[PDB]
Amino acid sequence: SKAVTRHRRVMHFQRQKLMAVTEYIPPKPAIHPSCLP
Amino acid sequence: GTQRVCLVHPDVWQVAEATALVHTLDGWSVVQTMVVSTKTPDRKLIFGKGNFEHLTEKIRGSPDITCVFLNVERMAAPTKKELEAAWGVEVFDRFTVVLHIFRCNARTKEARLQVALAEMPLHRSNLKRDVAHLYRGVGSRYIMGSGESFMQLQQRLLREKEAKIRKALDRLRKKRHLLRRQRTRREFPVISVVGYTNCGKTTLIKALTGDAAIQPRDQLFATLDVTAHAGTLPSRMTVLYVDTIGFLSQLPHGLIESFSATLEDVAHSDLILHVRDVSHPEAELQKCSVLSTLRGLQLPAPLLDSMVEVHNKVDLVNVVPVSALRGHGLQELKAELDAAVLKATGRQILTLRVRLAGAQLSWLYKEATVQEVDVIPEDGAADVRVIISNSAYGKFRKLFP
Amino acid sequence: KFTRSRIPEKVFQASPEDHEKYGGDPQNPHKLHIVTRIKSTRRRPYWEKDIIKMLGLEKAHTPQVHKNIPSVNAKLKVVKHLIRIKPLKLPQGLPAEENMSNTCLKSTGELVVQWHLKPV
Amino acid sequence: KNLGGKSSGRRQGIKKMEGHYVHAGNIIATQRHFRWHPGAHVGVGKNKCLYALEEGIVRYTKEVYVPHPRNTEAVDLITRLPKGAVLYKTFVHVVPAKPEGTFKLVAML
RNA sequence: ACCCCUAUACCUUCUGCAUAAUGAAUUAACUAGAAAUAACUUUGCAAGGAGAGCCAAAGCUAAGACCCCCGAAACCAGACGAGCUACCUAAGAACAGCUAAAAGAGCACACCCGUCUAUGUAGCAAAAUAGUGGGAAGAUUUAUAGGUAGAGGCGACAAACCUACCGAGCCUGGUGAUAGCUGGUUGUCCAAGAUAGAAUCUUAGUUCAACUUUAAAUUUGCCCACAGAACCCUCUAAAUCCCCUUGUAAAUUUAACUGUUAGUCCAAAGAGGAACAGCUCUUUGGACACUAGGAAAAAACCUUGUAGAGAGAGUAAAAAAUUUAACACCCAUAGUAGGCCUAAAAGCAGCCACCAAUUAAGAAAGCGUUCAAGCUCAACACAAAAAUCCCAAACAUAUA
RNA sequence: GCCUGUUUACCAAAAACAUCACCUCUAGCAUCACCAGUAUUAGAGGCACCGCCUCACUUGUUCCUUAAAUAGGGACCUGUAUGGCUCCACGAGGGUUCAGCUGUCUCUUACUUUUAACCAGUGAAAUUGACCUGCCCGUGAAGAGGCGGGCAUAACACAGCAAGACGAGAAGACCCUAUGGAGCUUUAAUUUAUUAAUGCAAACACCUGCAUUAAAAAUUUCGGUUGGGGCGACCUCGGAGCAGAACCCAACCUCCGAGCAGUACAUGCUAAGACUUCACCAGUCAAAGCGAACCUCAAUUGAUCCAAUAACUUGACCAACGGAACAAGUUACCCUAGGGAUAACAGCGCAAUCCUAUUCUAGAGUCCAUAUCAACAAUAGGGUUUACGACCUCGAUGUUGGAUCAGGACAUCCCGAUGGUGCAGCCGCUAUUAAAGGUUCGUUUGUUCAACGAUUAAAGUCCUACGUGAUCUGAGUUCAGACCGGAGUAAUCCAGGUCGGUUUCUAUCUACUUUAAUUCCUCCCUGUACGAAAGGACAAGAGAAAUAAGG
Ligand SMILES: Nc1nc2c(ncn2[C@@H]2O[C@H](COP(=O)(O)OP(=O)(O)OP(=O)(O)O)[C@@H](O)[C@H]2O)c(=O)[nH]1
Ligand SMILES: Nc1nc2c(ncn2[C@@H]2O[C@H](COP(=O)(O)OP(=O)(O)OP(=O)(O)O)[C@@H](O)[C@H]2O)c(=O)[nH]1
Ligand SMILES: [Mg+2]
Ligand SMILES: [Mg+2]
Ligand SMILES: [Mg+2]
Ligand SMILES: [Mg+2]
Ligand SMILES: [Mg+2]
Ligand SMILES: [Mg+2]
Ligand SMILES: [Mg+2]
Ligand SMILES: [Mg+2]
Ligand SMILES: [Mg+2]
Ligand SMILES: [Mg+2]
Ligand SMILES: [Mg+2]
Ligand SMILES: [Mg+2]
Ligand SMILES: [Mg+2]
Ligand SMILES: [Mg+2]
Ligand SMILES: [Mg+2]
Ligand SMILES: [Mg+2]
Ligand SMILES: [Mg+2]
Ligand SMILES: [Mg+2]
Ligand SMILES: [Mg+2]
Ligand SMILES: [Mg+2]
Ligand SMILES: [Mg+2]
Ligand SMILES: [Mg+2]
Ligand SMILES: [Mg+2]
Ligand SMILES: [Mg+2]
Ligand SMILES: [Mg+2]
Ligand SMILES: [Mg+2]
Ligand SMILES: [Mg+2]
Ligand SMILES: [Mg+2]
Ligand SMILES: [Mg+2]
Ligand SMILES: [Mg+2]
Ligand SMILES: [Mg+2]
Ligand SMILES: [Mg+2]
Ligand SMILES: [Mg+2]
Ligand SMILES: [Mg+2]
Ligand SMILES: [Mg+2]
Ligand SMILES: [Mg+2]
Ligand SMILES: [Mg+2]
Ligand SMILES: [Mg+2]
Ligand SMILES: [Mg+2]
Ligand SMILES: [Mg+2]
Ligand SMILES: [Mg+2]
Ligand SMILES: [Mg+2]
Ligand SMILES: [Mg+2]
Ligand SMILES: [Mg+2]
Ligand SMILES: [Mg+2]
Repeated sequence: SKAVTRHRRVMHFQRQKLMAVTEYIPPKPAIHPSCLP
Repeated sequence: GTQRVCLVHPDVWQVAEATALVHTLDGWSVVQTMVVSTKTPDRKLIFGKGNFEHLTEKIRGSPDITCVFLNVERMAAPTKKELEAAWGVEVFDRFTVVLHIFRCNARTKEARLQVALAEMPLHRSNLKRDVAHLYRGVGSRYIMGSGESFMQLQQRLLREKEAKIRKALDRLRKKRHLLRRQRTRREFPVISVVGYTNCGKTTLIKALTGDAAIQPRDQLFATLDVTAHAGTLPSRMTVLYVDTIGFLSQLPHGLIESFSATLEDVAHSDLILHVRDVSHPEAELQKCSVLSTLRGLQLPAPLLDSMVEVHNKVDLVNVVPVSALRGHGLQELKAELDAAVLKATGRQILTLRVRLAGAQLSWLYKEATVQEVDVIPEDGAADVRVIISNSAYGKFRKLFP
Repeated sequence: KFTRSRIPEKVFQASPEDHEKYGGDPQNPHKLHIVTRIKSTRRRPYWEKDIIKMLGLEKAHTPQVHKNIPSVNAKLKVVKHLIRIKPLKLPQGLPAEENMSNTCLKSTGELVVQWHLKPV
Repeated sequence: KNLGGKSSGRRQGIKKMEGHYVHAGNIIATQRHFRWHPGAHVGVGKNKCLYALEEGIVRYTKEVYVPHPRNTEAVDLITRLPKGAVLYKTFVHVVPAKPEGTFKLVAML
């Protein structure tokens, strides 16, 4: 299989773990701003 | 793609027609013309050896010739093989050239399917050459497997492909009947515009209907789809003109008959309009070709008999002479078309007295073409001159005693 | 192609936040590393295998003392993903000849020079 | 259609990098074109290979390029160069280590 | 004892075998590494050694150690075969009955053959039985004796037949033929040990190289700081070479050898294919061809490796997550059917302008009209499916 | 094919071989064949009686035959090609056919004998790693009794069955390989030892020696790479990408080129030290010195031996280019050693091809994307086609169809329910749900298919080792025989046509062996609803049948 595939090539499990661990974590704003004056 | 062609015309105008066919390809250029006489059209070499050697030396001396277009309806396999070997270039006939332009211009799925059916004979003829690169010298010594040989398997595959194409075309014919159901039920008069290739059918339909989306091209076989466009006659009656595919002479009947699936709309037409290209030198030969093509298509005999004729392209130079581009005889032609549809669709132009109440007048407007209304207020009624079909007349008689 | 990895130098430039987190003053740096192999050299390149052998970290979870000098640091950078590096701490100072037989390397990284094995 | 291209690698290039002790006659670098130009105490063979003309240490430097006036192509390139421009090339040098010799007392006449 | 938990016979071959690849029913017995040159070790003697010959610039003498089994189709020589069969020679024999008449005549016995079917297929039979069928006074069938013998004979040529297996008989001998091919290659224990290519009638093999093993001599071996290694080309990758220190202990050389040189997947840079293949081809690296744990079972993924006993302990990798589409309500007079355009084209076929009245309305954003008309709107007002039968059971809330 | 006859004993009995007749060639002669013969003779051959000539076969159209014909027969029409037409009789030869006949079949049944089962006597064979020998799904050396997850599970005989144990049998006959064989053919290489001629010698025609020419033979070979093998292409050397930066890197990978030329005659001799195409061989650079003056080009070539030469030196497009001194074809007459390292069937990977569904809203559909479709394209799903790969199997996984029995999926052909419609009704089209049940008989052709005839409610698409040959058939394909057309000098071969051609197995194990029906049609509703007419319904009810199951 080439580096560029027409389909999403399966990642090596370690690469998958890397991508899962380095996912974007949004900032949790403690108290939800919606229900603050 | 790009092809420089030598137009080799056997002889026993046509050169101009073949040149137009070549120009239609958008990448094919005639770089030489050779009108050669012969007394034996049917032979392995169409020309006697005396002319054949001269043609061969001329063709091989000219280096710009990428191919040769032999203006013959269809050349046999031995003839093609011998000519190819002698002239060292590809050989094309009327069948192959027309088939190529059909494939190029075909855009709709229906057109592609029909041109595939038309191609089928070409594929059968070129089967040996198209599979010569797959033989691999396997057969008759491998002791296991289906008994079919290489050529037998290839022929079986070709037959299966043809069967698939024919099944798809039968489904297409059923769907075309389904589409025609509604127009038939509502009793729209249908006029099928037939004629020789490039004679102005599309231009005439554009002139009659007034539509702007219609694009009459300059190349041959521009229209490959049978399509219906509505128009209005002087009697305020709406008539549906069916633009069809043009016909060509000295061409195998099977090529055009492969379009019968979509051309069956012509059979169900109420009238047929033959667009004669009077300005063309060979208008008589074109008439013979189109009439023979229609008979081969098996159009109804009453319809072919009632066929009207219109002489288009009269500007360049018992019937109605018309000029589609200039729009000269269009009003007259519309008058004769009105008369023809009245006498063909069984529509009676009659005066009818109706009480000016109960929505009878509105019913007549919506179910018939009210030519005029003369109202008598003293009796509170109206006499309508209306073109009404038999079905509409019966409905009115029952609904409003 | 998979090749040896050149670690950018900016990786090994500690920040004040790193100093606060890990408890190490940029001035007065520690002298010795306690290095323990916490990862197998199997499925790793032969150069990493060789560097591990050179550092003498063949046995896992076996602390080894090394100099905190640029060359040893370069080797440790090469094999940094297979090892745990901590600063060797000497609360009672360097062991002397008298107490050389009573030393012990506590899990905290401190080389205590008196090991009585008695309650405090 | 494509025939040939089976030639193997010439195994050319630098044989002595900078700082390498080199004895007289050693080939420093083999090249098909003039990648590294001969410097002090470095000679060129017929096939453009650089060999050490003296025993010493190899040093690679960048030095201005001044072709021989009879090298027509290089002189034309220079003639077309804009003013202020100076060509540079990589030169290979052999810094001789040992002295040519020593004066020794041979006889106390 | 079983029930509990763990456990995919062995050998060979292979990249990889529980493999549904080979061999093996099992017991007993038999059944397969022969050796020179040069080296190595140990003695003797020593510028000499040796029991003539030979060697010698520490050699020489002696000893120790050192290289398998079965298997072809074949080829040639000499014998033996024509009691089967092919043909021929000598002298013999058989051919009912009927029709016809001196018949390579017809029907049809004996007789000879073997068309078709069934049975049989380790059979009654290494070619048969039953029925059916062809010939059956002839080029017929057959008894007896003889002849032609293999680079041959004989042949109404089917490459037929020649003593059951004739593209060339059989036996013996050369012969233990040869086989780069397959199979086999028998006590215990420990250790080192998977690694670029070149040439080759060569890619099923071999020689050299590389790798590997042993012994010996010596000193640098690996990791690697600066500095350094090209323009063509305007820009441009991971990196590489070289390399003191440093951490380490290996490296080179000498002597003597084999064996591996038909390889798999994974990550990455690419090429071919179709940006298919558990596809093929190079490069860097890893793993497997070795142990163990995990990913379900699992050669190639992850963890982990140097080996024993323990009814101790800390850990490594190691368990998937997800559930997704409501929505405005009211209201509409009108410069005029704005001009041109066209039969008319009227907000709506096209072009120009796109102002303007009513508090509030585009010279009209979509339908609809041949054209109109009628409808609104804008404006006011308030995700999937295939074939034997889904696939642990389950579980949302007890403090990492 | 003239006929009677002959033949592959043991798969082919024939159209093949022979055959009278005819034709071609050779020979003028006796004491072992021919021949105890003598040109009306003998031998070696070709073809096939006789008779007529020196027209036959191919391209299409058509007629008869059948209800239906790729079958059979007969015409005409286009081009190819002194050995072509003519069937009298005959034929276990190959096709077609009237009529009859009949269990061939619709559609099987009854009985007798053998076999069989039980009792008694006698008593094998292949086979066999050990077996304490289950099913489903998944996995895996790519198809599990043994592995993972489930399910099932007291132990045993006896009789049947043939789905599996890639079942037994033959170290696969197919295919490839081996510097393994053999048969045959040759204008393959090398010879003429042997015969027959001649010529020259020797002797005075014969014999002997030496040459030349033929016949006959003999020995030996028939390269490699290769996405299996064949065909085609290629085989050595150099430059550039792939391989961006020390070196090195494959490809039947992309492109370029070379097999010289030119100039000089110190293009002399020597000699440190280095490079090196990953070995060796070979190939490179070169200080200093003597002697002199004051080599360009990337490749531009080839070893040993052996020949020529007094010597120096020279000699192969030895291009299969590390080079055999000199050797080709064919084998289905084949053989042996192996190979699943390598092909054909199958499985498996893949999905280019193929099939299917959605998305876009161009375009058809009179207007109207969306009743039905649908271009350019996008996203998905399937594993039924044509392919590609070569992963299991070559110490055998038996092959296309058909019979028999069928298991399964639903992407439904019919029967059921429902939505839309360009649904007035009847016919329909489309879509959702539904796999309980069903899904015909015939002519031609081996046909799976296809065309045609008559039906049906329908004559569904597939998978199951292209389900099913230890249940069957062998018509084709695909052995050995033989023709016709083509290729070749021939042997022989051919993706051309055809006639004939051995179908083994007693069951050890697993598995299994007695489990509320559908549909059509007739009548009535009703000639009603609907419809202008034509035509023409549902629902409910009654009656008839057919099939299937059980008796
Ligand atoms: N001078 C002239 N030209 C005309 C006239 N009518 C038609 N033509 C041309 O004839 C050609 C025909 O174009 P179409 O009308 O599209 O052709 P068609 O008849 O549909 O035929 P196909 O192209 O075969 O489909 C075009 O070049 C027209 O312009 C006429 O009256 N006068
Ligand atoms: N070096 C070399 N040797 C040759 C050449 N030609 C022939 N030979 C030698 O001769 C052998 C070839 O023998 P042939 O082929 O018979 O030679 P030929 O010259 O063609 O013919 P004969 O003279 O009959 O041998 C080679 O192997 C060499 O031993 C050549 O061009 N060069
Ligand atoms: Mg047109
Ligand atoms: Mg190259
Ligand atoms: Mg086995
Ligand atoms: Mg095997
Ligand atoms: Mg066995
Ligand atoms: Mg006899
Ligand atoms: Mg008699
Ligand atoms: Mg007789
Ligand atoms: Mg024969
Ligand atoms: Mg034969
Ligand atoms: Mg015998
Ligand atoms: Mg042997
Ligand atoms: Mg070991
Ligand atoms: Mg341990
Ligand atoms: Mg509004
Ligand atoms: Mg006969
Ligand atoms: Mg006979
Ligand atoms: Mg005989
Ligand atoms: Mg026989
Ligand atoms: Mg016989
Ligand atoms: Mg027979
Ligand atoms: Mg004959
Ligand atoms: Mg028949
Ligand atoms: Mg008994
Ligand atoms: Mg399974
Ligand atoms: Mg039983
Ligand atoms: Mg049985
Ligand atoms: Mg088993
Ligand atoms: Mg078997
Ligand atoms: Mg075998
Ligand atoms: Mg063969
Ligand atoms: Mg041989
Ligand atoms: Mg070298
Ligand atoms: Mg070679
Ligand atoms: Mg044959
Ligand atoms: Mg064999
Ligand atoms: Mg296959
Ligand atoms: Mg394989
Ligand atoms: Mg492979
Ligand atoms: Mg077996
Ligand atoms: Mg469904
Ligand atoms: Mg057969
Ligand atoms: Mg027969
Ligand atoms: Mg046959
Ligand atoms: Mg059988």
